[PDB]
Amino acid sequence: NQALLRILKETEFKKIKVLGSGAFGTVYKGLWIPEGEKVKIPVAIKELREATSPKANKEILDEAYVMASVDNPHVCRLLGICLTSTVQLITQLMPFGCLLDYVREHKDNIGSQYLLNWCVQIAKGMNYLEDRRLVHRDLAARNVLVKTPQHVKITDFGLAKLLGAEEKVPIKWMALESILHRIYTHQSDVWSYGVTVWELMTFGSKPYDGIPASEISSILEKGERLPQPPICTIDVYMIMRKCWMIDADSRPKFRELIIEFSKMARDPQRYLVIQGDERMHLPSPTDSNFYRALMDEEDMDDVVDAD
Ligand SMILES: *CCC(=O)N1CC(n2cc(-c3ccncc3)c(-c3cccc(NC(=O)c4cn(C5CC5)cn4)c3)n2)C1
Repeated sequence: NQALLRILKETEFKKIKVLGSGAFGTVYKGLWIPEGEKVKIPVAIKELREATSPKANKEILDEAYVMASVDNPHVCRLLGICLTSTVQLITQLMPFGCLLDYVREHKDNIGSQYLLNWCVQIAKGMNYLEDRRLVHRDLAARNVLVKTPQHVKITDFGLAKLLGAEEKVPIKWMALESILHRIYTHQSDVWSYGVTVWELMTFGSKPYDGIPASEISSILEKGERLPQPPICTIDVYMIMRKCWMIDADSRPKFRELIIEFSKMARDPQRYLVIQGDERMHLPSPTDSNFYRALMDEEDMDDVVDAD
C-alpha cells in the first residue's frame, strides 16, 4: 500500500542534531516543516552510509513501500523516505533513546516488572516480524527503542533486505551459523534475542567483554556461553541458554518466549532477584494515564501485572 510511505523532499525537512550511528548510517533528530505551515515537527532520520544511484533508488523505493507496511506496537514503523544522492529514512522520534543506554542509566532503579515486561514486548515485536516473514539480522539492546519506560519498540530490522544486500558485523550477537555461513533465519534472530535479554539483565554489560571478535566462533564451538547475570534465577538463565543452542530448531520460538516471559512477569520476584525490588513497581493507573496522554496515544496490549 503506497499510502503508508511518504516521499519527502529535501526542502521540507532538516537534520538538526546527531543522535548516534550504526553500521548502516548516522542517526539524526530532524525537523519536518509541512508545506505552508509555521510548525517545526520533530522526527528521527537515518542517513544511510553508501551513496546511491537512480537505479538503486528505484529498487530501494519498491522495497520501502513493502517495509512501511510492517505495523505493530512493538516495531518502529518506517514513515517516510528521501531518495537523492543518499537514502534517508524517517521515523517517529523516541526522546527516551535506546533501551541499552536506558538500562545503564537507570541501573539500581529498574525492577523485575520492567525487565520482564521489556522481554515480553521485544518477543512480541520479533514474533510479528516472523509473522511477516522478515528476518531482523541486527537485534540487540541498542536496536530496541524506548517510547516510554513502559513501551519499547524494535528498530533497524531488514536493512540489508531494503538495500538488496541480503546475499553479500555484530559477531557477539550472531548465531554460530550466521558467523560461520552467513545464514540468517528467525532462529538466528532467537539467538540475538537471548543476547539482548542478557544485555538487559546485566544492565547493559558488554557481551564477551575483553574477547576479540575473531575468537568468538571458537569459544562457541567449545560450548562456552555468556555467564548467568547475578539477578537471574536458573529458570530465566535456562531460557537464554536454550536461545544459544547449536541446533537452530532446538531454540525456543518467539511465540513461546512471549508465553514464558508473560508467565514470569505474573510472579516477578520468583524469577529475578533484585535488591529493593518491593519499591520498584509498575506505575499506578494515574501515572500510566498521564504518560500515555503526553507521549503514547497508540493502541497496545496491556502490560503484564503481578498476581
Ligand atoms: C542507543 C543506541 C544508538 O545509539 N542507536 C542508533 C540507532 N538508532 C536510533 C534511532 C532513533 C532514535 C530516536 N528516535 C527514533 C529512532 C534510529 C533510527 C532512526 C531513524 C530510522 C531508523 N530505522 C528505520 O527507518 C528503519 C527502516 N526499516 C525497514 C526498511 C527496513 C528498519 N529500520 C532508526 N536508529 C540505535
